[PDB]
Amino acid sequence: GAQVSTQKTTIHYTNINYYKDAASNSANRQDFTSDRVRSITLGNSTITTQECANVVVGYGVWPSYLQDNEATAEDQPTQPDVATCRFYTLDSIQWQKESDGWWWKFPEALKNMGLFGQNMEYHYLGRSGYTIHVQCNASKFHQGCLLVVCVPEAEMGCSDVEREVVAASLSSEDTAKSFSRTESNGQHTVQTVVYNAGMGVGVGNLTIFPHQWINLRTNNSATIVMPYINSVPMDNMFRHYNFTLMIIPFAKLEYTEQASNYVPITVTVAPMCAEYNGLRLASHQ
Amino acid sequence: GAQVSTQKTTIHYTNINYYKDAASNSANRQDFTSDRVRSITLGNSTITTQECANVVVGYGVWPSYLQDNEATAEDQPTQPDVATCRFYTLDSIQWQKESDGWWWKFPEALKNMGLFGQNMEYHYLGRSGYTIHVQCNASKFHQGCLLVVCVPEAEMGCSDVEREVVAASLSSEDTAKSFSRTESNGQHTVQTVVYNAGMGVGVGNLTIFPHQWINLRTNNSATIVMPYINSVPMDNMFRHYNFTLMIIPFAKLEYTEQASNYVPITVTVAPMCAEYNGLRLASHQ
Amino acid sequence: NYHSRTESSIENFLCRAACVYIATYKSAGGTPTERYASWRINTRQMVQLRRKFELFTYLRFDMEITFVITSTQDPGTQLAQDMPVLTHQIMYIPPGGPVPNSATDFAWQSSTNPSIFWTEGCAPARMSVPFISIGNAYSNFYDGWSHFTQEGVYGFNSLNNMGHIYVRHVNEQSLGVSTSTLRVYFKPKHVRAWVPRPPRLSPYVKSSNVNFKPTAVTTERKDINDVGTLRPVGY
Amino acid sequence: NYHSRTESSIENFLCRAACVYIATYKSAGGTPTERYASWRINTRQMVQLRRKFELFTYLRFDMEITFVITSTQDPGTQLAQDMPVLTHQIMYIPPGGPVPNSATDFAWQSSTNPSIFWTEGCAPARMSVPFISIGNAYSNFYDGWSHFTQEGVYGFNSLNNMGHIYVRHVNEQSLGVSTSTLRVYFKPKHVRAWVPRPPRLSPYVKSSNVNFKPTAVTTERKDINDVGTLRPVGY
Amino acid sequence: GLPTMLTPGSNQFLTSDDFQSPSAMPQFDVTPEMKIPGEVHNLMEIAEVDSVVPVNNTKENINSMEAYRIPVTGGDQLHTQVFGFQMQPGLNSVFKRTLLGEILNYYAHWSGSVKLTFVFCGSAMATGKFLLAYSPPGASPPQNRKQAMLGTHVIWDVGLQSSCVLCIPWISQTHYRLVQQDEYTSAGYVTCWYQTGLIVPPGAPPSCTILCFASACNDFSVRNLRDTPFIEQTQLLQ
Amino acid sequence: GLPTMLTPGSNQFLTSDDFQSPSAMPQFDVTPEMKIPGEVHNLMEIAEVDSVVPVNNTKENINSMEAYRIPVTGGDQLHTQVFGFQMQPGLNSVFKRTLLGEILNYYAHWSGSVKLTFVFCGSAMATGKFLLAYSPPGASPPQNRKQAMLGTHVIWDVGLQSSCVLCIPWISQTHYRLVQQDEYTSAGYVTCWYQTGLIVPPGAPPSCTILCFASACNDFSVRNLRDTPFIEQTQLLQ
Ligand SMILES: CCCCCCCCCCCCC/C=C/[C@H](O)[C@H](N)CO
Ligand SMILES: CCCCCCCCCCCCC/C=C/[C@H](O)[C@H](N)CO
Repeated sequence: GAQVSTQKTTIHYTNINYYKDAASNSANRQDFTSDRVRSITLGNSTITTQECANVVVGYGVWPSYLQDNEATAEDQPTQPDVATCRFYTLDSIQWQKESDGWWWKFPEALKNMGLFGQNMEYHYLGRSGYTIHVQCNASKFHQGCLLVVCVPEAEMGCSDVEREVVAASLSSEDTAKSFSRTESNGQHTVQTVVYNAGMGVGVGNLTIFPHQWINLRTNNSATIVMPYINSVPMDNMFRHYNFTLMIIPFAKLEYTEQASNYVPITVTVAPMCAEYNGLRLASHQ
Repeated sequence: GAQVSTQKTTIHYTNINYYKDAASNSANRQDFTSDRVRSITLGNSTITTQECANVVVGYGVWPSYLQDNEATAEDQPTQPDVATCRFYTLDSIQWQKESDGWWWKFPEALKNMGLFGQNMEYHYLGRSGYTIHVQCNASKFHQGCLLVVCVPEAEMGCSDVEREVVAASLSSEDTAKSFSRTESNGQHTVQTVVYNAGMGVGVGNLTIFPHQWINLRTNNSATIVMPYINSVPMDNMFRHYNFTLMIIPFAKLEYTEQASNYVPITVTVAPMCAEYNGLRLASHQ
Repeated sequence: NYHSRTESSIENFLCRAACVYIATYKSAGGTPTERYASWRINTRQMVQLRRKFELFTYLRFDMEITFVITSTQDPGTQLAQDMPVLTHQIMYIPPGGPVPNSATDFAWQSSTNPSIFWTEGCAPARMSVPFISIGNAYSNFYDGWSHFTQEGVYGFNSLNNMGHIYVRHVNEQSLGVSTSTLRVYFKPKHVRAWVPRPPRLSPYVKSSNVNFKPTAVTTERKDINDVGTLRPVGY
Repeated sequence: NYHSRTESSIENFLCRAACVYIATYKSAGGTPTERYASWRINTRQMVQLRRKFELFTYLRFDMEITFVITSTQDPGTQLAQDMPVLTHQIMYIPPGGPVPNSATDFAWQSSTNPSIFWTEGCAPARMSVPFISIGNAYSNFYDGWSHFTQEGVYGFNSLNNMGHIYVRHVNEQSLGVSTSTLRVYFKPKHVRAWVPRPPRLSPYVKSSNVNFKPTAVTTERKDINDVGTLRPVGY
Repeated sequence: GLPTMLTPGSNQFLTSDDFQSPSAMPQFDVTPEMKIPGEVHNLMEIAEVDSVVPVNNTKENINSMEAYRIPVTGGDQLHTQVFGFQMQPGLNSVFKRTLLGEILNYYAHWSGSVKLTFVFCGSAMATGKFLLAYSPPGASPPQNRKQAMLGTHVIWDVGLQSSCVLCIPWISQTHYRLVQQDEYTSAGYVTCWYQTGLIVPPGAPPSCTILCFASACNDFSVRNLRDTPFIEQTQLLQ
Repeated sequence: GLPTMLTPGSNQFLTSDDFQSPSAMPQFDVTPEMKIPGEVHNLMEIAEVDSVVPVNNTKENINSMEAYRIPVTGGDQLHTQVFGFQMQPGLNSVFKRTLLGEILNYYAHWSGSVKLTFVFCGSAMATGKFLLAYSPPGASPPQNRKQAMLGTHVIWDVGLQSSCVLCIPWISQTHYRLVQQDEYTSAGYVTCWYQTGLIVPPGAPPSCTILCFASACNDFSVRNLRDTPFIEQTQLLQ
């Protein structure tokens, strides 16, 4: 009551709140001023990245548990620390000259690997942070570049307008969907053009989301420690994708005549501090 | 004057009363945080209920007198403590297999018993709390249930619309009116269907009013100590019913071939602290 | 457990203004009952407020009455061509007062009565009334007769003695004919509610007693163990 | 370096009222859907506000809704000749409430609903609404299906459950016929914005999903080393 | 005088307001206060009192009183399901006219733990065990006892105690679920299965009747207010 | 009562206001606060993240992905200009759909220092030097290396380091230059020239691809707010 402050040019302003609701006040609009390599050992499967390589820690935050301060569940059964933390390796996509790009959808891309698809198949809720590590074996005469990006909530538009999308075309089971350098003509598939990144945004503007570059000159691999990002604290993993990887080569790979032409790319994700709630004797499928 | 308080989300509100009337202010909308059996001996007639049985004490309050703090009468003649406190026993209704239900209207159901119908026949005003105790003799092979409820101000709708009700059909003199499991076709009688409880409400929703269960498995009797509930402190007992008992069997009684088939039900009310005012040499009828 | 109730209180459940009456009164000569519009003060006319009151046996509150008086133009001939603003007069009549037979009567002075004059195009007129009864509570249910010999009316229609609101126009309207509609709104505050009681399952049929037709308990489902739908409504 | 940012804040970028809906409703008998005008509460109808919201994934704000309700006169015959002011009623319907089928319905009492009556020739009507959702943030993008077996709708059209604003006239209009248009404005305040994301390059085509046609990145210039113009456009 | 400016919101009639107003009966004293018992403070105290739920709500039964009595026949079944219902306190036919439902139907959002207490009305000598299991939304309704056992459950011995109570837990993605529950913000199925089979001696009738009482636990809350879609009218009734 | 006077400005609806208003949902509690990561405070934090700029924005190339890859062929050139563009962050085709441009296009005035970081995507063995020079508006665009050398420039050794960064300086007559730059309040041309010529060994491919990242330096500011002339609509889309 009877407050006095400053304004952006003595000069002041005395505004009072005449209402009994916090959402009825005005807007605030004022500020009060042979060699050494590191080895991540998580679960029982290690990696070897580099000594000199940076590791991007998500949106600044490390993946952590959901404390009692911000829980809305009723009862909380156990979360495993060894059983689902291993560096699970997915299928190896093959990089060629005219390769467009690849994507994944990770809450529905680990359903077969280990017990991570054997805990979320029973419990109703779910929460896990991820530690993606994508690698390609380099050489000094194999120029080319790569961009990885973990876009969260990557709503993808359908190929034909006034249609929805189908779950068989949005995600795949073990394979990464290609990113046609042209336009898909499908009636129910996804609009998978590469210069719009599926969501309709400019594909150069995918650098806000945690991103790393796998430039074949000065980098061999890339590791993004993505945190669990969702509005609700807990949501089911079978009808919701938390984020989406996108591996789009900005510069095509150009080898020479007497050089290898079967350069692979693997992804080696690992769920960190995976929590579950609501055990129901379901056994989903 | 110049008050400051909190609102439901620093943030406050200063509201002043600009008027000289208490009913002109705004709404408040803010909070400032062989075996042992008990024997009730009342008057000169006892009962024997159980050691383990609960007794429901009305709407929380015990029946008490009307003190000088809240009296609006002119002169207050005497109230008896022995003459009208006995456990008066009414007529015994007979429980069969397809028995629908029974009700009473107690300020006009004790007019013949004792002096309780010989004090209220003379005095103008009246006030009494009641101590209903309904019993049925049990056995281990006589499954069935019962619900008693003392609904206050049980306005009952007539059988035919755009009609009133008649006093001969609303209450009875010594008998309990049945609750047709079907619909009454009368032109002036009461709408006495059992799945609407007379008042038109759902008969499952009679559990707000002080209620007790006479489940034949785990209970032999039931005792409700109802208090005097009325807006005006004193009103005449011949043109006003304070409340209404309703004995509705939710589960029908199912005996076997070699078992008794004449299970009775009695009600044994007793007025507690009955007060009277306004002696007029009337002798009503 | 930190999910306490604020909008479940007895205030916020009952401090909302509900429409109680819909009147209609013209402004022409002939048929003098069409000029004014009388209303005995019930709460039992409209259902949307009646079910909220008939959860509790007794009540005690202070009220905030408001009126959205709107008017139209009646068809035909000899219309206004041009028309100044027309003001309305709302008069309360206490129980036992003289009522006007028609418009332009002798009794429209209202020396004691709390009349209120309202102009069109403004905010709706508002007044506060206190807990006004002879009893200690507005009883919503009166299981008892009027006379001591058990005749007369039966039910709640013996302690509802709150008089009438008689509304009229106060312009002569020399040229045209135009009706107006009155919509009374009751918003009880400082509410106290005693002795709760179940909601009315059957529909309402009258404003004099608790007449009703015997209705079913709930709607019907398929079986005893029907869980509804196992998959969506498609396929 | 003393050029700090004040008008680049999350407040001043989003504390500006944008138009969200354009309704139209008449005031005559016949075709009862033309009397009222319903609107499920999206922000996805108008583009000018939609692109400002779809820079951030989640949001949380309190809002200030305003309506500039203007009306015209419909052509033809039997016109008013003279006409008093006509008032409008704006009713919010919560998710899971009874909606009116037409005008002069039984359900226009709005005992619980926060209706607001507005007269023409005044200031535009204004109200504040808090952060109202079951979740912790107004999610602008929901990459997930409705049902756990991966059918139903897909996209943001599963957590947009905010009910509808149903507007009507409350005058009978005995003589004439006259439409009115409703223009809803949303001005979110106390805004917090999480997880930024790129602007939509392609044009919008739908209000149900993120459908789009594959557009070019930018416009075309002449060569790789085109500096535009070396002299002005003359000569 | 004071040069005020009329903000938007002038000359309006918002219903859910709190404004002062002049009095029509000035200096009018009231009748003094009396202590009528049962002064309720909050509406949710009506939703803490048990009201029988019409569990056998079949088409023929609803009109009759026999919609509140759930059959528990005695014999060797071991597969029969005594009852099952989606635990939707607002839309479900079972709970909508019950007291918890009627107060809840007034309020748009519901958050809390419901308690169902199933009394046994039967001969004293009868003895049996029943498994009542709240299966969370998960996948499909329990169809055999082995399916029900996994979900939270209570084994009740009818003989040892009548009136076993199950406090259905609040496990939900959101703090509040809409009373008009959709597939999203829905609630799990609740079911009851025979564990041993009722054993009734020769002298007592084999059939017995079990009834269901539903009242919210202490932690129940409502969030919005709306018209009840249960009562209606046509004209000004006179 | 108080004899106020209604000033001009009464009964108006100025959009960019800050007024109080009564609440439509009174006493409505909210869901409690959660810490979603990435809580941005100011919009300019999106204009501090690099976004690739389509430097090769030719007519055929823009539709294709090959508009972001700038050619750096290996051979003896010593005159070829790899790229040149007027440094107009708002209107220029090169920077307008980039993240810096999109936030900037919302705001009418721009003041600060842009940073262009040019990464080299090429074989490890490749080595070369490039001179990137910001020539201020002065007179005419640089057309030969000797002309570019005078203006501020950085020599980048591709072999020693990839990702050389040029922070284009803010030299301007006015504190703020309009996003729709005119001849007045315009900005100088930026150009890149070969210094030594890329030397790629026999085992590696001669051609290489260089990409450009543009993000504002810390000292960037916006001054006004306006409609974006990039997105439009026709009707109420349904
Ligand atoms: C401003 C002029 C009109 C003034 C009208 C006088 C006040 C209105 C009467 C108050 C109504 C009291 C609330 C209800 C009373 C009865 O108990 C119910 N109708 C029960 O049927
Ligand atoms: C004054 C009467 C009308 C009251 C209207 C109720 C408040 C308006 C609803 C608030 C809208 C919330 C902001 C956006 C919600 C959803 O997240 C977006 N539509 C996402 O599509």
